[PDB]
Amino acid sequence: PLIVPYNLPLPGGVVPRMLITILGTVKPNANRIALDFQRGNDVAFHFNPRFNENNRRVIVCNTKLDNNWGREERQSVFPFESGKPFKIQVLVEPDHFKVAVNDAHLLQYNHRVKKLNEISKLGISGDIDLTSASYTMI
Ligand SMILES: Cc1ccc(S[C@@H]2O[C@H](CO)[C@H](O)[C@H](n3cc(-c4cccc(F)c4)nn3)[C@H]2O)cc1
Repeated sequence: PLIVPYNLPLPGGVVPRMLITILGTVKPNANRIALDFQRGNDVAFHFNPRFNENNRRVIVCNTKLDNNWGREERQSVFPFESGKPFKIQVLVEPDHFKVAVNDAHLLQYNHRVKKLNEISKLGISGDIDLTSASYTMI
């Protein structure tokens, strides 16, 4: 029952072996969800499930620099379901964010923004009921 859009500060930025866990439930008839790992106004890693992009469900990932979106990376494996509870785990590895949903590996996103210690907040937005958002070291 956290309020969305939600800002999760990441004190001191991200570092390899930091694991972010998001628990929530997708709203009925959802259209979109987004996670935004932010470096100030820049978005180092945008993770964006789209439930109806031309009648397809797709995960779009990208980076926003100086207000410009870059090259999209797309994944048609789509583990989210309207009305149902999910877990997203984002593990920071040296060279990528590694994302698992409901305990199944989903995708990796190579670091475009390389000042990891400056990626010091995570925004969570879109068509979910947000249960919890936290981090720990593994
Ligand atoms: C040249 C051009 C034209 C169109 C577009 S479309 C754009 O694509 C981005 C990824 O490349 C990103 O998804 C962006 N976006 C989504 C949300 C968003 C906000 C609240 C909830 C949510 F679930 C998602 N905020 N910004 C979207 O507007 C991009 C480039």
